[PDB]
Formats: sequence, C-alpha cells, structure tokens
Amino acid sequence: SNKKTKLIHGGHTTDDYTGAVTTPIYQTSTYLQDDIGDLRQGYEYSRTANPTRSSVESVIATLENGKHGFAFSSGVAAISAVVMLLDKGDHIILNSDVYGGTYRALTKVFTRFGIEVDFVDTTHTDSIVQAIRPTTKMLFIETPSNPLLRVTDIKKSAEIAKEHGLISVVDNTFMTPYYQNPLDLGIDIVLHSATKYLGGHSDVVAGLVATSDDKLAERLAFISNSTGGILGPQDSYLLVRGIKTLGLRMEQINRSVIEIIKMLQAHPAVQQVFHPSIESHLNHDVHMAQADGHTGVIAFEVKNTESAKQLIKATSYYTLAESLGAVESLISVPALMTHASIPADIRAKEGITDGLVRISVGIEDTEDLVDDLKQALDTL
Amino acid sequence: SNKKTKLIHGGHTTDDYTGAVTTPIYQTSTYLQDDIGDLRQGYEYSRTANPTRSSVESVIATLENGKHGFAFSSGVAAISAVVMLLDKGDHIILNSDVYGGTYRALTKVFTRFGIEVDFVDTTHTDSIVQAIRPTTKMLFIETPSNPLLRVTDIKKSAEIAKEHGLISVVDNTFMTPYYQNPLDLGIDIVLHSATKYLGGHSDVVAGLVATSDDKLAERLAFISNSTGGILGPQDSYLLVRGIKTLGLRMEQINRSVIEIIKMLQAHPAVQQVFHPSIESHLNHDVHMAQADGHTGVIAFEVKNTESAKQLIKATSYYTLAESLGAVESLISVPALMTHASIPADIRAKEGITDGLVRISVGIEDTEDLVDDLKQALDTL
Amino acid sequence: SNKKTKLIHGGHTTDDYTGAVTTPIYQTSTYLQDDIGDLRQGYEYSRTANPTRSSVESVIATLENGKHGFAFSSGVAAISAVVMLLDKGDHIILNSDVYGGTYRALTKVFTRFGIEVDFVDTTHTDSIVQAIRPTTKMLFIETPSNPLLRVTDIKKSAEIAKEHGLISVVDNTFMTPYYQNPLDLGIDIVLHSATKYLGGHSDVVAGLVATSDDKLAERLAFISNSTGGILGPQDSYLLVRGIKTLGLRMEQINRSVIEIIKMLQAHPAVQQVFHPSIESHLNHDVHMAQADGHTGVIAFEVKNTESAKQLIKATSYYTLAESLGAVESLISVPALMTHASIPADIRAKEGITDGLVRISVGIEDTEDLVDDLKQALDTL
Amino acid sequence: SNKKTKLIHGGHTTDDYTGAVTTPIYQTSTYLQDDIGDLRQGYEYSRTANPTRSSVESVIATLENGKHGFAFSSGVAAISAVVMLLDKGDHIILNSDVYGGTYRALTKVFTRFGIEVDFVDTTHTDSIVQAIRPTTKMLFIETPSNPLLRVTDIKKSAEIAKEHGLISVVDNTFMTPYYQNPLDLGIDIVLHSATKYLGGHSDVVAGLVATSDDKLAERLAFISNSTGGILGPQDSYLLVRGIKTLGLRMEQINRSVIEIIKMLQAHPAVQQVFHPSIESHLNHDVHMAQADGHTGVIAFEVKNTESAKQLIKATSYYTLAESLGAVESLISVPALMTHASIPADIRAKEGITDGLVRISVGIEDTEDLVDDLKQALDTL
Ligand SMILES: *Cc1c(COP(=O)(O)O)cnc(C)c1O
Ligand SMILES: *Cc1c(COP(=O)(O)O)cnc(C)c1O
Ligand SMILES: *Cc1c(COP(=O)(O)O)cnc(C)c1O
Ligand SMILES: *Cc1c(COP(=O)(O)O)cnc(C)c1O
Ligand code: NA
Ligand code: NA
Ligand code: NA
Ligand code: NA
Ligand code: NA
Ligand code: NA
Ligand code: NA
Ligand code: NA
Ligand code: NA
Ligand code: NA
Ligand code: NA
Ligand code: NA
Repeated sequence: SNKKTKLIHGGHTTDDYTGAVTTPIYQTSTYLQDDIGDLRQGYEYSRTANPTRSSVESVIATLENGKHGFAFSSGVAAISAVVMLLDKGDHIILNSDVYGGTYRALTKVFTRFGIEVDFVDTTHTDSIVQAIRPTTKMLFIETPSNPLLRVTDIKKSAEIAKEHGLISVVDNTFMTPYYQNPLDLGIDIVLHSATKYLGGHSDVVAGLVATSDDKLAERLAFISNSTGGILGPQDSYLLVRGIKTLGLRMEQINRSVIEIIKMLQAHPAVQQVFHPSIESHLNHDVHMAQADGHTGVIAFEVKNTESAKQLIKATSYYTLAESLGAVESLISVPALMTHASIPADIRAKEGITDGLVRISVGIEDTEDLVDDLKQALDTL
Repeated sequence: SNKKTKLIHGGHTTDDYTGAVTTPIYQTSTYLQDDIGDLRQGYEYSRTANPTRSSVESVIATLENGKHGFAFSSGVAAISAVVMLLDKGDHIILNSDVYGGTYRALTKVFTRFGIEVDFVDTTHTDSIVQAIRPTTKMLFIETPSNPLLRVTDIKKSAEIAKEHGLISVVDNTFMTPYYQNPLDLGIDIVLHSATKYLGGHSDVVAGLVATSDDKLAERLAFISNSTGGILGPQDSYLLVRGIKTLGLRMEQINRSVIEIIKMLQAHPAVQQVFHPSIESHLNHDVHMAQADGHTGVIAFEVKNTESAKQLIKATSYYTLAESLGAVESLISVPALMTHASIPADIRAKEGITDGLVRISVGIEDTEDLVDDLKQALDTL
Repeated sequence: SNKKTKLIHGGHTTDDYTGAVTTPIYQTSTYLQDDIGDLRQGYEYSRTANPTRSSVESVIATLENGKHGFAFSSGVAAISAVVMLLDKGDHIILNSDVYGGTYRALTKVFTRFGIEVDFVDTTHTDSIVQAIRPTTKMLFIETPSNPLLRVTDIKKSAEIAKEHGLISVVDNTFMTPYYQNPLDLGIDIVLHSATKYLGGHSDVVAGLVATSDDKLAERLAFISNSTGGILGPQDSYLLVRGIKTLGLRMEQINRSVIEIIKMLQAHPAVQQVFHPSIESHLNHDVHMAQADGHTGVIAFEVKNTESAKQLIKATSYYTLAESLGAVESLISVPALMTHASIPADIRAKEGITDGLVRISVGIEDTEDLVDDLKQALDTL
Repeated sequence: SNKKTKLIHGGHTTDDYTGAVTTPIYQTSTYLQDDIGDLRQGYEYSRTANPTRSSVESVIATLENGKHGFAFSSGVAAISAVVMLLDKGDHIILNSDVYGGTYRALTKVFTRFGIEVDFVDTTHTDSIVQAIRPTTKMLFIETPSNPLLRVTDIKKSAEIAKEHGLISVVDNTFMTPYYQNPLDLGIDIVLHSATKYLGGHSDVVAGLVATSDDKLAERLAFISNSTGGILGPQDSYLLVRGIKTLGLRMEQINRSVIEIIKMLQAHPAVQQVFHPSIESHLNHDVHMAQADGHTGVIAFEVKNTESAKQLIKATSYYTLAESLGAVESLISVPALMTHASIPADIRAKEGITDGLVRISVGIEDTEDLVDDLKQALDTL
C-alpha cells in the first residue's frame, strides 16, 4: 500500500523453507540436481542465479514497479551491462554532465568497441531530438545529475525514445525508488548504484537494474551470465537489509536538506546553491512533476579553495570521504576530487569553481547538521 | 620455499594494524581522508581497491610468480576484462575446445563489438602460426581443456606470442598455481575461475588474474575500475581461506585420480579415458614438461546415455552437480548438460558421445572413490 | 550532541588503519605478537577481545552514557553473566513479571547454584524495601515489562539499591538507549537483548551490557572471558550497522504506536489496552519522568482465543512470529505462545487472558498499520 | 565409509530446499509460523535452534559417533554448559594439568556456586578411584593434556565412571574426532574447542559438544537455551567449511610431527621432548590403543628463557601467537605466556621450565618445518 509498507513487505525476502523472516545467505556456487536437468528450485549455478541475489532482484523490481531485477557487482558494472545491449556502430545519447565513471566507461572503454556517444544538454529535450542520428539506439539520462543537480524531463525523454525506437535508460541513483519511478513514466530500464542510498550504510558496492520489458530482461540476463559482473550473496543480503530503512533514511535526509538549504541561502559566505527544491532551479517544476521528494546531494559555492578546505576542517559532523548516500553526512570539493584533471578554465566554465562544495546529507539530527555547517561557514 | 609453505606464508594475509593472523573483512565502500587527496593506506573507494580484495590479489600474484593480481566477480568477468584489453578490429586466437562460457562470451558478446575470433586446434602450435593474421593481438589457451583434456604447449605458445607481438593468456583453472605456472613459461597473463579449485569449497564465484607486466596491469586495473566486475570482500576472504588448503586438496585429488584411472582402464564397461597422465594421451610429454601434477577432471566413455544415468544413480559418493574443484566428487554428462544444443552428429564427431562421463575428483578417501565408481560400473 | 547525531558518530566504528568508514569484520581467533607479551593494539585472543566486538561494546557504552561495554552471544547470556556476579547464598530481587527466559534461567539454572530469588511487584518500590534480606545482593528490574508493560521507578530503585549496598540492574531492552538511560539515573548495570530493537532487523541474536563502574566492569570481563558467552564478529558488525538507524526506527514506531492506541481505545471489539503512554496506566507519570519516548510493544484484550486467531489471520501487515523490535510488525498470543504451561485459571488471574494479543509495532506506514489492524478487528 | 569420505559426506550440510551443496547461512533471529505452534521446519527462535548451527551440530555428532550435537560461542562456553549439568554440593574430578581456561572457570567461577573440584593425576586411573567422594558426579579428562601431553586411559576412565554413576566427559580438542572418539569408548560427553583444529583456520572461536545420551542431551539443550552461549550462524558455517579439510590437515600435521620429533631428539640444544608418539612417553601404549594418530602439539626443553626467545626470533615459519590448530605453525613459551602467574619454583617443579617451548605444527611443507626449526636451534 503506502511506500514505507511496501519497503518492508515488497519483494520476496523470507525463506519459504524454514520460515526465516530474513533472506538466507546462500554462500554457495552450485546445486544438487535430482536428475539431469531437474532443478529443485530452479538453481543450478550461482553465476546464473543465486537465491540471495534473487531476493535483492525481486526487491528492486518491486520497488521500481518493474518485472525483472538484476544485481551487479557495482553501479558501473550495471551500466556496462546495459551498454552491452548495443553493438559496434550503434549510438548513445547521454546527458552532458553524466557521472564521471559513466563518462569514463563510455569514452575510454566502449568507444574502443565502436559504440558512438554524444553528450548533450538534456535539460531541453529538443536537444535530444536534435542529437538523434539514424544509428542512435539508446538514450541514457541521470536526473538530477552530479554535482550541479541538473533536472531532465523523464516522461518527455521516454516519449522521444518511444517515437524514435530507442531503449530509454534512467540512472535513478540520486532519487532512489522511494521518490522517483522512471519505469512508471515510460522508461525502458532503470538502474542504480546501490552503493549509495539503497545499501545506505557505506558497506556494499553494488548495482541494481530493473525493467518491465521481457525481451530487454532476457538480453540483460544473457549479458549478466556471459560477462559475469554479478553481485555476491553476502552483498545481496546487506543490500536487502539496508533497503528496509530506505524510506525512514530518505525522509530524515529530506528534512535536513530543506533546513540546510534555508541556512545556505541566508548565509553571506555562500553564493550559488544547486538543488532541485529551489524554485529558481532550472526544471524545478519538472522535478516536482516526476518526483515526490529530493535527493540529499547539495552543491554550493564558497569563495575559493582555501574557504572550502576551511569548511571541511571546521565541521564536526561532515566527513571528508568519497561516495554519497551514507548514514554519515559527507563533504567533498569536486574541483579537487572529481574534476582535477579538467583544465582549470574549463572547470570554471562548467561551474565547477574552486569553491564549489558538495555535501551528501546523512541522517544526523537536523539542527546539529544545520548548526555545524553554519558555524563552520561563520569561520569564513 | 616449498609449495605447501608458500601457500601458507605467501602473499599478505594478516592485519598489520592489530596483528590478526587472518585478513580482516573490509565490508565497506569508502574511506576517510585526513586531507583532500591524502589516503591513510592508499584506499579511497572500494570499487577501485578494497584491502580484503588486495589480500587475495597479493595471494594469486605470489602463487603464480607475478607482480600484479586482480579479483573479479567470476571467472567469466576475469576473461571479459582480459578480452576488453583489445579493440574493435583486433583478432584473438583461442583453442578450439575452449570452455563453453568463454566461447559464448567471445562469439555472442564481443563479436558484436567488432572483436574477431578464430578457434584452432592448439595441440599443434603451428596451427597457431597458421592462424595468425595481421590484426591478431591475443593468443588465449586453456590447458588441459574441457572435457577431453587436450594439452597445449605453453612455452611454445609464449614464444610464438612474443615473436608476433601477441598478448598471451592462459586459463590455468584446471591445473591451479600449485601444479602449473604459465607466467614462468613466458605467458603474459594467467587467469583462473577461482570458483573451482582455488576457493575449493563450492561456496564462492570468483575470477583471479595475475601478470608480471606493469603496463598490462595498468590496463587491467583501468578496465576493472571502469567496468566494475570486482569481487566483494566476503568472497575475497573465503578465497584466501580456501587457498590455504589448496596443496593438500590437490595432492589428495591426484592420488585418487591415479588410482581411479587404473580402475577405469581395467574396467570392461569403460572404453576411452581422457586425462593427461595417460602416456598415450596426446601431448602427455608436453604436460609433464610444463606441470608437476594433474587436474582432477577425468572424462571416460560408457556405452550410452542410459549407462551414464545408471552410473550416476548407482554411485554413493559422486554427486550430480555443475562445476568442479569441490571437496565433493562431482559427476556429469557433457552431452546432456554442456553440449545439448550442439546437434547430435556433430557432438559425436567431436567425441562428446552420449556415454561420455566427466568426473571431478574430490577429497574423499581414495579407496572409497575407486570402489564406489567400480561397483557402479559393475552394475552396467 | 542530539540523539540522532550521537547514534551516527558515537563510539568507535571506523578503521583507524585504512580509514574505512565502517568497522572491519575481524573474522579471526588470534593475533601475532611482535615479542612475547607485546600486543600491537591490545589484542591477543578473540575470546578475550576482538576489535569488531570492541566496536559494538564502545557503541553501547556511549549510547547508555557508561564507561564499559560487553557483547554476549544472546540477551540471556548477558543476563547470565550479570547473575554470575553473585555467589551461592546471595539473594536477588526481580520484578514479578520478568521475562520468561530470565525467570527460567534464575529458577531452573541459578537456583541449583544456591542463588536465591524473589519476584516482587516493583511498581511500588516499598515492595523492594520489604523484600530485602540480609543476603540480598542484587536488584534486577525490567521496565516496562512483558507483556502488560508494568512500569517501575528506576531512580527510586537505584536509591534503594545504593542505600542497601545492592548491585542495581535494569533490562532496558523494550525502551532502548534512545529513550531511557538507566545509568544516568544511578543504576549500576544496564543490559539489552540486542536481538530486538538494537539490531532491529531480526537477523542477530545478541546481548549488550554497559556500566560506568570500573570494578563491576572488571568482574564482568572476567566472567565473559571465563564462561565465554561472547558475541562473534559478524554479529557484532551487524549490530553496529543496525544501531545506526535506531533513532529513525524508534521514532517511526512511536508515531504508529500513538495512532494505533487511539484506534484500539476506540474500537468496540477491544477491551483493555496495556501501554505506558495511556494516562490511566499505572506509573504513567513515572515512565514519562524516566523516558522521553515509548516502547513499540502493545498488549490489548479481545474476547477469546478464536477472536485472537481471527485477528492474526485477517491482518495483512502483522506477522505471526516470535521476538519483537523487527522492521516488520509482529503479532502473538501470550497465553498460547509464552504462558501456555501456566494453568489457565492462574493465567486469567495474572491478566494473561485467552484473548490477550501482543503486537510489536514495526516501521511500516502508520496509516497502513492502523487501517489493517482496524479492518481485522472489524471482522470480529 | 573411510574417515576422509565421512568428513565430506557425513552430517547434513546441503540445502534440501534449493539443493545448494553448502549449508545456507541463516543470518536470522526468528521464523514465520503458519499457525500458532505450527513450525514449518521446527524453527521458531534462533537462540533455541538455527538451521546453520543445526548443520554444524549434526556434523560433530556424526564425526564423534554420537546422537546429539551442540555448538557454543567458545570452547569454555561448552565446558561451562557441561559443568552446569551439576548442582551446588556436587563434586568433579579433573586431570591435574587441565587447560588453564578450564582451571580458571572451575576454581574462580563455579566454586562460587558450590561446585567442588579436585585435580588429580589421571595417568594412573586408580587416582580417580581414590578421589571419588560420595558427592562426586562428574569425571572430566583431557588427553593428551597441555603442554606436557600427559595421556589418560579413556576406556578405563569410562568404566570407572559407569561403575560409580558419574557423568564422564572428555575434552577431545587436541586429538580431534579424526583420531580419537571417546564416545566409542563409553564416555558420556565429548567436547572440543572448535577454535583450534576443527575450524582449522584461526578465524572462529567456538565450542562443540556431542553425546549419545538422550537425557544428557535434553539437559544440555535446556542449559544452552537458558544461558544462551550459542554459536552464531556465520561462525557455524565457517566451522562446517573448515571441518571438510580436517583429515587432510591432520595427516599433513602428523607427517611433520613425526619428522620434527626425530630432529628434536637428535639435536644437542634440545633436552626433553614431550609427545605421545615417543615410545618412552608415559602411557604411550594407552594412547596408541585409544587413538590412531597424533596431536600436532609438541613441547620440548631448551636451556633457558633467552634460548627460547632466540628460537622464536630465528624461525621463519613458526609464528609467535596464542592458540593452536592453525594452518600456520605456532610457537610459544608456556612459562611466559600461560603460566607466568605461577611462582617460578612451582613452575620448575611441574616441568614448566624457562626453556620449555610449545609448538603447534601447521600444514607447511614438512622439510621446511624441520629445516627451519633445526637451523634456529643451530643458532643456540
Ligand atoms: C502497497 C504494496 C504494493 C503495491 O505498491 P504500489 O505503489 O501501489 O504499486 C506492493 N507490495 C506491497 C508489499 C505493498 O504493501
Ligand atoms: C618459498 C617461498 C617463496 C618463494 O617461492 P618460489 O617458488 O621459490 O618462487 C615465496 N614466499 C614464501 C612465503 C615462500 O615460502
Ligand atoms: C552529542 C554527542 C555526545 C554526547 O552525548 P550526550 O547525550 O550529551 O551525553 C557524544 N558523542 C557524540 C558523537 C555526540 O554527537
Ligand atoms: C562411512 C560413513 C559413515 C559411517 O562411519 P563409521 O566410522 O563406520 O561409523 C557415516 N557417514 C558417512 C557419510 C560415511 O561415509
Ligand atoms: Na514480502
Ligand atoms: Na514501458
Ligand atoms: Na569536517
Ligand atoms: Na605472508
Ligand atoms: Na614475461
Ligand atoms: Na551418484
Ligand atoms: Na565515532
Ligand atoms: Na553510578
Ligand atoms: Na496477519
Ligand atoms: Na551429508
Ligand atoms: Na555410552
Ligand atoms: Na619465528
């Protein structure tokens, strides 16, 4: 029924055999057959299918309102499998500010395999229409993107993809299935770095993929079984476990996000703030139309590199680390950590200034997070 | 010093911090940085590197006398990463009877990316020389192969590869590093389905790769980080644990293999036996020159399908299941389980008859294994 | 600072060595010593101390404002260690309706060791004063108790214990450290079945103990090391992980508890409701004085056994299972499941009627839980 | 049939449901009931029973030829449960040199509960007969003992116990079920620190208990459920896994033990050697009558403390750490590590000289172990 209930009771996460209320961890590679070809419960080799992985796959399929779920050893393994749906000579359209790992995979791995790629600004969907070639087969979008949280219209993207015969893919990592369901808006394939919010505890690297399309599912299953980027059973179990508190965590994160943004907008040491909840944010109306909540990732400008480093040093509750979606609040400086290889003037041109700070809001107390960040900003 | 000692003390499998005599399981995705870019022990994001995975990587590099190790979520993920060393238009030579998963990956995935493939009989290395094209970049061999245990000359393969500028790869799964070390014979890259003997307990799906070549290692690391088919920390730990008894297990398996082969050769219900220890086996001398022991996989002919099924039913200690390298002895019928999609007459032509049985010898008592298989054969 | 922040940042749950943001799982039994007696980080044998167990111990000590934490293989192992603080001839006072496992341990195990026990109604603390003998050494109370949620004055209990030289113990399982901190009220020892709310995910059996008393801590450590009921490292890790969301889970549970109680009090098929939030509940004022929230366990009367079974059958979101503190809402019938060996008329006398239902409220949506339970009650 | 086969196929260590060839890890605390009291597979609460623990319990019961198995959180938790079979006023006879942890538990914990204890030299069984009091209820023996490997006649001990109505217990840790089966010789209860050889990999702290006596089993089950020193599911799984290679490990250890003893007896820097395989060892004939192999623990005298420390420093393959039964060879100095609180002259009187070294032989290469220890002794 309601989302917090579906998080607890959706999917198959109990043991039919013993009645165990949690998914057993099938730390196993192979299965007895009673007769050649006769599988007791459909299992025969863990690369092909493992019952704990099947549990997490059923969960992600349920939460995204799809039919089929797939668990990979990482978000970029999920992305790679989805790209391997294409052939040499096929063309992909992606949003221009796609995640660095995705950009790297496409432009340094899959271009060597003849897959052609264009990065366009999808905040205007007619950019997609202009970019479509006769060889285009896939449209891949993240929304909102990293680290400036650009918003793309999912439903229009899906209509465009259907009209031109494209496989549509949404990287729904930042929003999670709790707030945004791309398959409900016509998208063919939805994927996640479960490493972030879904696991939620900074202790699993994993990717999840969901689709309602039987034929795409068969192709993804063949690719998963053939290239073998499968998530193991212990990590699958921890994923199922972390997803149970997804709703509670996301709601706490959202309360803090809203209060933190009020503070940031008021503070004199802060210039621009980037987040889809701000009403002057580009495609704010689109985000509210396609989601019923917010990501916990916020970016905002301070004056320069030394101010950003000072901010990191002065916060007690914001931790300097890579990744997002932890229970801890995390802080980073894109220009030094994710974009340091881009020349400085191009960094500035894209908005990745020296003083651009990205925080990933955790589940600490809202007042503590607001007050800590404010006092650290006061030291500037 | 000696192999059984190197298995216990080779690689880094203790905790420098606490002194723990086993590798801690770093069930974690990210790491505190004391200052932007300053990593305490070189870790920053578990996809890129995880200390438990680093432990298993150091073990496989030590055991194969390489410099660099890589752990993947499965054997075919390892194979896929190695193939992704190439580009569209490049050509690979593989032995004709390569593992079905490898065949499937190459001919149904990577050919769509423009990688060209020829399967040749490498039991005569001049077949390799004849197959070399101007676009050939890689030579990939298994020895001994599945399920007829064809033997390929590793050292000559390496000389050919060096002369023609090819990356040489050996799938050393069936022999393990305990009996055969392709890097010592000039091969560039050695890989394993650690799912089989190395893990040894039927409870991990994993691949391992080792090389001494710094530049190949850098390319493999980039591919691993970009496509993300990484082995998780719990599975890495179980791999390090299972490898400790590799030598003891392989030696028990070899004692049973030798006695079982004597029995099979004597038995009237058994026709051909395939195993590199038999002196009339093709390239027996080559195997003895490049290995100091034997794989536990044996294939042998009984009369027909019903005899093979009867054999499976009548053994108490041979278990019907997929995979090999378990502590249990495993039994299978290739024509029904791994080659059932090949038309029957071509199956027969390749030697995959209806009565071809494959056993993977486990670590049960030698007399029990011999006697059980013999009494079951006596029921034919 | 505030509780939700302390839950994330309190205790030591990162790796000082690698910087890992989660506690490494030290699946290990022993530790290298650089010289006889010279321990690298104080570890020498995992029964005596394990770094992952030390992490969970530091967490429980922080959350209860104690100095010393102890993790046991189960709640009753924790209780047993605390009772083993006493000697033959010593006497314990416990509340009359103590948990069945505690009652069983005391009256069927420790009485055979000469420990003397009286169960008194501690809702009036002068009952404690009357029960004190010259041999009394310990006062052990749960509040609120199971399943009628009787409330005992913790602070007065502590004053009585101090005046008479008793070790005071509170089983704080039902409230958790998030809502009630007995050590802050003068109690010597606080314990928990971490199997319930602290783990929070129905996937760990564990006990936790905290004290500020150095000498009691030394005695508990000696008992733990000597009788060996220690929690293992994987379960310790899962405990640290589950505790991160304790605050969010307890707050969701409390919102549902309040709405469910309104519904139950209104419903014609429900007679008595037992919960400390009800203002006519005995010692309601005491509970509000010593806690700032509520347990999720509620008991209420329906007409008879068949009504209780019907209620269980008709709810979609209340699961029939043992234990409490899950993410799922759980339902049970004490008279059939926890008190079936007590003769019927004595059951009735204690208030354990045939129609007494106990629910443990989970973290499903509040409206779903209210509506589901109400429609099932409407079928009566 | 034969031991190495029974190790692989004895007990229930597969999943009946999915056919998984390894025991699933039931990381779970409770179980759905389809109707009040109707348990799907007999499980209802993991403290009472967990299917992974049930797997390891079935293994130890099979390997010791008993009916009932019990897994505890540690060896001393197993010992404590067995002692809790008795009441205040009951008396136990134990061998005089019982393990320090056992001595500490009995004399510092259970004597406070009125259990009376005498330590007698059981190498002459008439010492047992002389020590029997009218209150004696239990006879507890280790053989061979630590660290001087004194041997006690198990069968005569059992006859004495039967004649006088005593519960007989053997701590079979040092021999393992692979070489010595006390239940086959009339003993009531056999126990192990599975922390040592059975787990075999220095990564689990655990105890195991086996009996054929239904009534003793019922009492042990009640004590386990009431005091809760249960082994968790992950540790149970690792135990089942390590036991698979028990036979191979013990046989390698025994080959090295025999060669190492030849070397030690020849070496001029070594005086006395203590091990049951030496024909002049007291009760050598008894050991050979009741066991078909040897423990890997050896003790031997060098001149003094500085020689012992030098020996530790000079070995490459003997590791300074607590515990035994690892895959690594371990070395220690009892007088400094396990008996340092005993006054020096009493230490000397018992044979725990300053130069007494204890090694626990691992599974490294026999020649490496012999040569390493010999060259280190040559440096004296
Ligand atoms: C409510 C509910 C659903 C249906 O969810 P929708 O968002 O309406 O598609 C599915 N599963 C469970 C367990 C639910 O509670
Ligand atoms: C013997 C030994 C080596 C060297 O092995 P080689 O086979 O000679 O290359 C490395 N590490 C350890 C721990 C060893 O014991
Ligand atoms: C606030 C805080 C504390 C102190 O908690 P009190 O309830 O005031 O005793 C301790 N640790 C952390 C991490 C905190 O945030
Ligand atoms: C041989 C065997 C047994 C019987 O063992 P004994 O030592 O004869 O009691 C039991 N189980 C299995 C799996 C066996 O192989
Ligand atoms: Na469900
Ligand atoms: Na669709
Ligand atoms: Na900070
Ligand atoms: Na080493
Ligand atoms: Na080379
Ligand atoms: Na069989
Ligand atoms: Na902390
Ligand atoms: Na106090
Ligand atoms: Na129900
Ligand atoms: Na079995
Ligand atoms: Na008996
Ligand atoms: Na040494």
